[PDB]
Amino acid sequence: ALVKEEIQAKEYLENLNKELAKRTNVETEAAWAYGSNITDENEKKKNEISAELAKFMKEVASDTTKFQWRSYQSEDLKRQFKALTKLGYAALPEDDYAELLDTLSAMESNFAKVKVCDYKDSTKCDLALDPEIEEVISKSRDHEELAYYWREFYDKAGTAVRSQFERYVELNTKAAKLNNFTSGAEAWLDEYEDDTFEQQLEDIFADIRPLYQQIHGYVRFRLRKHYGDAVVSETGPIPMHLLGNMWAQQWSEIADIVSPFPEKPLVDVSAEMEKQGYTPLKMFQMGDDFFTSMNLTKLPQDFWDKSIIEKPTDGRDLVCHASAWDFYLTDDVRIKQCTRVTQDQLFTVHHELGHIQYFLQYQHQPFVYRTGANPGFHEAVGDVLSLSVSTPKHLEKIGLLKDYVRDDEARINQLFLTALDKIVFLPFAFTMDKYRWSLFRGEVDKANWNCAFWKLRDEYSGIEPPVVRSEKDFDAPAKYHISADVEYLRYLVSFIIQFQFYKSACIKAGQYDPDNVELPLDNCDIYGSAAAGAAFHNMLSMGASKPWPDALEAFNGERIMSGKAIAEYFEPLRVWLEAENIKNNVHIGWTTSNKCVS
Ligand SMILES: *[C@@H]1O[C@H](CO)[C@@H](O[C@@H]2O[C@H](CO)[C@@H](O[C@@H]3O[C@H](CO[C@H]4O[C@H](CO)[C@@H](O)[C@H](O)[C@@H]4O)[C@@H](O)[C@H](O[C@H]4O[C@H](CO[C@@H]5O[C@H](CO)[C@@H](O)[C@H](O)[C@@H]5O)[C@@H](O)[C@H](O)[C@@H]4O)[C@@H]3O)[C@H](O)[C@H]2NC(C)=O)[C@H](O)[C@H]1NC(C)=O
Ligand SMILES: CCC[C@H](N[C@@H](C)C(=O)N1[C@H](C(=O)O)C[C@@H]2CCCC[C@@H]21)C(=O)O
Ligand SMILES: *[C@@H]1O[C@H](CO)[C@@H](O)[C@H](O)[C@H]1NC(C)=O
Ligand SMILES: *[C@@H]1O[C@H](CO)[C@@H](O)[C@H](O)[C@H]1NC(C)=O
Ligand SMILES: [Zn+2]
Repeated sequence: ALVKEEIQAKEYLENLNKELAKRTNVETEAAWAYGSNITDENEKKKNEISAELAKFMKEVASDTTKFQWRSYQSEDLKRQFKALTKLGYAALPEDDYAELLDTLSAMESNFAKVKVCDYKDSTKCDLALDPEIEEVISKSRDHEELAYYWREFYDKAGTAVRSQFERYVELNTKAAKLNNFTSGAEAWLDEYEDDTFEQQLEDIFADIRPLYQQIHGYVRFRLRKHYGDAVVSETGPIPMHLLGNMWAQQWSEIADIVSPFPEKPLVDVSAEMEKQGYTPLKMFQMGDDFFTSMNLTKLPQDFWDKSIIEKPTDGRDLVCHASAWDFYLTDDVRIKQCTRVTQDQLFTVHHELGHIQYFLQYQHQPFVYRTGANPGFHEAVGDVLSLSVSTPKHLEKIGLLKDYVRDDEARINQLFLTALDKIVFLPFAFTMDKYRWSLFRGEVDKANWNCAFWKLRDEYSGIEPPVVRSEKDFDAPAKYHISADVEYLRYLVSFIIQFQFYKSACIKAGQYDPDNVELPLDNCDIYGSAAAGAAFHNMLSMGASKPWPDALEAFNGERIMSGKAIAEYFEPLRVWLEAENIKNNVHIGWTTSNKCVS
């Protein structure tokens, strides 16, 4: 009978969760060792442990059918059982799973091992993306030099893994169907527990899209004045190599040439960080200080002992792309970041520490609940702090911003600088998964895979490659997350909901009042606010124990994902920019790109 069985089921889950945490610890350790030190030996070890865990998960999923779990009274027990039925890749036959793991490490290691030759020195060929190539992309205003590094990187990080990517799509699809999802798109979207999630994002994106078009138009106008009309046309997509980022996902590196008021201050604290002798250690300690100032959890000793916060100086290959790691015990959490002393890196440190805080907040939960309310929640945490860290208010407090006068023009500069990151990112992030969804769903023929990528980049972001590409190239895997099989929609969700969290935290902190000119949202600093921290504790401690609207409700009483807050933040910019584009007769929109030959 069911009453007795539900009691047995509760005991079953309690033991299984603890077992899963312990088994996952071992897989995570091997994954950490490989990421910190890429070798054929470590790859083999990582993949063999994963195969072992997958086999165990199959048995778990099989064992769930022995319990009448759908018949139970407890919503909590039913939720835990449902989590256990979701095998993902582990649903694949033994041999297929092994092949997928081999395909995945082939792609990630290719990306991590990319090296190009110096533009000026063809004998020096040890330039890696992080930091050598990214430094040129962020700093050079030599458009031909930029185009050279763009092509070299995309050819090596992208085109080189086409065959592996193709097999990955096939096996990803096979896995999704074994879990009875239509494709990997539906498998990813399942994490958001909402059958209208795509439509919701289309609706929010459509509301913010006109502001992006205005920013795009103004930036193109300003780039024409810098590079001339031979490099940048008035009516075409912007050549992406001029935007200060390898993937044109963030344009903040070219703020010095596109800022609304060039004679007024533009916040760039990298030089002052170097002048004050900042180190990666100091940056992480400052991050820790921010969290604890909000009455949140201090970084444990394991973090400091085990984390890698600087790029190793030996000859070894590693994944430098920053990440945060949960080892599923108590207080064993780590970051691996090839940290540099820059303003954007200070934000990246806080982003990564946001993941760590989430790990610590929910580590008391049963294993299946030791993850974000949804993937976007996990990405949002650290960005909420970075928003306040980025304010002139905060940067003055820590002595990184000196002799700053916050007049109307300086405010517009700062709002624009923020938008070059936050608004610009939105169409980018959407296209990363729109692309992969379309491949997963079988909506694009293999003969059209490359130009399908560039078509989306054109349609949504109005950017294009610096040189003509074709189906002989394969450019998508040149973005880390595409080579590394990391879902990207989490970041689109994050960039929307982080403003919901930020607005609410600022109101709680007494730092934002819409009717008070002295408390604007764009200058809110939540440092030292226990009240804002209390909201975070209430939400983060839940992990995935409840559907995400319940986690949002615990933060601020709301249950709906909304673009209201991000629009509210940027409203003063929207008003000024619409007027400025009209003042300057700025062309808005773009013709279809000629840069991908079918
Ligand atoms: C993805 O979707 C798949 C369907 O498209 C699904 O695959 C199905 O899973 C079913 C298991 O839930 C499975 O059903 C069993 O079928 C057995 C016979 O199947 C044969 O013939 C089929 C064609 O006629 C072939 O396709 C098969 O290959 C087989 O040759 C039955 O013998 C079996 O039965 C037993 O189990 C049920 C248990 O059900 C419950 O039992 C409790 C008792 O505790 C009851 O209280 C409760 O009410 C309920 O009845 C018993 O009722 C029964 O007495 C037997 O013990 C069972 O029906 C099905 O075969 C399979 N394939 C297909 C094509 O249907 C995947 O599972 C889905 N994947 C995921 C991850 O969800
Ligand atoms: C395995 C990928 C980890 C990922 N790594 C970071 C560096 C990352 O990829 N990104 C995303 C990116 O770099 O594409 C944007 C996101 C916005 C804040 C700064 C860095 C964040 C993460 O921590 O979410
Ligand atoms: C990297 O891994 C190799 C074996 O794969 C090991 O011998 C070596 O100690 C590791 N290097 C470092 C710097 O940890
Ligand atoms: C700090 O957090 C604890 C719970 O973690 C809470 O009880 C306490 O009230 C908080 N401190 C302040 C000053 O609010
Ligand atoms: Zn993240």
